[PDB]
Amino acid sequence: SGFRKMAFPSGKVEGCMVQVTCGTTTLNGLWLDDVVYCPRHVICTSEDMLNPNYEDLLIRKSNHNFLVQAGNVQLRVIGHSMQNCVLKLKVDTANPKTPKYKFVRIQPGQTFSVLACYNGSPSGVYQCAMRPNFTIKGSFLNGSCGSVGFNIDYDCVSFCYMHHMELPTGVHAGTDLEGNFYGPFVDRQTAQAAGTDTTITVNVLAWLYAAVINGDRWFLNRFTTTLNDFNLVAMKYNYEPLTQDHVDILGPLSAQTGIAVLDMCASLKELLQNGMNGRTILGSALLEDEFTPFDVVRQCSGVT
Amino acid sequence: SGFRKMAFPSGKVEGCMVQVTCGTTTLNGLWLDDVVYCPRHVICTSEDMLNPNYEDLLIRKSNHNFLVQAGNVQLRVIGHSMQNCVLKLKVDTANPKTPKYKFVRIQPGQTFSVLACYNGSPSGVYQCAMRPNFTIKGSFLNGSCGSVGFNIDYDCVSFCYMHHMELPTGVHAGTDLEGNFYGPFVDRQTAQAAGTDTTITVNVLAWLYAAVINGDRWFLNRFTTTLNDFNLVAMKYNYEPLTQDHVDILGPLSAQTGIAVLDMCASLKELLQNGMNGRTILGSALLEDEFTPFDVVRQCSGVT
Ligand SMILES: O=C(Cc1cccc(Cl)c1)Nc1cccnc1
Ligand SMILES: O=C(Cc1cccc(Cl)c1)Nc1cccnc1
Repeated sequence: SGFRKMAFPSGKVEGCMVQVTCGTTTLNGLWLDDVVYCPRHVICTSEDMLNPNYEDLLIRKSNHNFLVQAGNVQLRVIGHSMQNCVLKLKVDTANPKTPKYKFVRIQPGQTFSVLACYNGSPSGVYQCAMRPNFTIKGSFLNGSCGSVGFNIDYDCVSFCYMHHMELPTGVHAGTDLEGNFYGPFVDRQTAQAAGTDTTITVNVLAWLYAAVINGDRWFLNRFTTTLNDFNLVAMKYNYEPLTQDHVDILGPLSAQTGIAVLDMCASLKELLQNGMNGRTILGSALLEDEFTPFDVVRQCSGVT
Repeated sequence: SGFRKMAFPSGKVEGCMVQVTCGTTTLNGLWLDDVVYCPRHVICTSEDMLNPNYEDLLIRKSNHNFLVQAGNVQLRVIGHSMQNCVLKLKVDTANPKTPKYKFVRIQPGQTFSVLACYNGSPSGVYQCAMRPNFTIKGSFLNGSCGSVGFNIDYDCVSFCYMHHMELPTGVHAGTDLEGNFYGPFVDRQTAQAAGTDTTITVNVLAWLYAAVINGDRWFLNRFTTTLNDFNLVAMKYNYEPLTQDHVDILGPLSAQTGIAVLDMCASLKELLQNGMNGRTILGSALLEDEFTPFDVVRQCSGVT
């Protein structure tokens, strides 16, 4: 009973957070095995951020310039390299708390948990989605740049995001753990605008199935639609087009509820056209799009 | 930048979760020092839940009937006692991962994080509030009954909730860690209804201050009000009456934004009377009441 925006338990990731300082810049790092990963802008002063030449700025840096502290104990840096927009600092000690892990590059629409940190210390955990414009709507302040996003499959942590930047509009940009930015963003103090933040249709449908499973059924209509008809309405409302791959992934939710995917599409089409009329679904007055179909199954089945 | 429903990092609590089984009933327990705390209904069969006499059912139970497993290793039970609606199982081993902790009984309107668990294993973490009717709107399934709610002050975990029950309406009830239910609920399979779930006014005001700090300012009006005038409108909209104690706690947010508390009350009064007109505040189409003034300060300042 009930449906919440739920994050993964963060303990396995808390055990990896470290503080990285270079000169007067401090941010967070992720310590896995004998490597600490952190945004490469740790080498920059605020002046350097205007137009940084990272390869050039890195020539002035040695292993001993990167101060890495895990808890209140200093780690010895024995190597450093730049991979895209991240630095990899080789330390002389493997993190004893390194969980089983993978580095994954997620697609827009995928959700993940963020462990927001400051000075290598966790402040909180929340659930995010990679937006269709490749920004995330997080909660980050100056100093949060070490922070990572991740998913867990039983005991394996798949790290998918490292936070680098806030856009002038207050939305967030970052990279995967190979240092490649999501979207077209660059790690420079230059104005960068985000594209259309469309609604993740397959996730809204998943959340309407979660609503039916939890008893919120008022929005179920007497209609059906087709993918093409639904998509004409999705386009008009800045929703992502729905494909047969999305219909396929919704199959288990359709099976569990007995509501055909296209019938749920027709109920969504009526909600878009009629609005909520002051009503709520799962305590929300808007259509929630940051639960994937897998998230709904996981939460509704009690996966640990 | 950004404002999210954020939970506390859960690692310190994950280190305390255990599985407790008695007969054919399995739920979660909280292992702190050499004591495991769990709902007393672990001793009941589904038939026993209709009208349980817990003292009588406990006479048929010995230490060896309580099976406690931490990870995949069994703990030896050397004592057991009932305190209100919880059992305290004394084990022969202190939990090596016991954090600094306190047991606190929270007031309605207070928020906390929940680490939802099944079979002593964490499934996820989310943020809750103790509702004014002493229910919580969680996300819990059968088997989640060990699960706890907590707050953290730097390194000390204050446990405030243990989950026991879902009401026929799908809202949740539980106890503090001394086993006293919040509200009038009893641990029995008998229909129990909840009272009015009013809106936590001081938390909505805190969230409107978070919205102004994060750039969402459209709702700021040219008016002010008084506590008595505001409360006439709060009563009409099923909002909790605002007191001078609530105004006092909002002082830091008023100081940080330069918006007098009563002016923010007048902006809230207009939102109640006019509605949102299809607009959003912090990505919500309703007024959010599960952030306390302390939560807003903590999140907006990056407390770790
Ligand atoms: O955005 C930055 C610093 C920065 C400036 C320019 C480029 C880069 Cl890569 C980083 N810090 C921050 C503040 C608030 C929330 N998230 C991040
Ligand atoms: O409510 C119960 C079992 C129960 C029945 C009657 C009394 C008591 Cl104390 C417990 N389990 C559950 C299921 C879904 C969500 N939260 C809890």
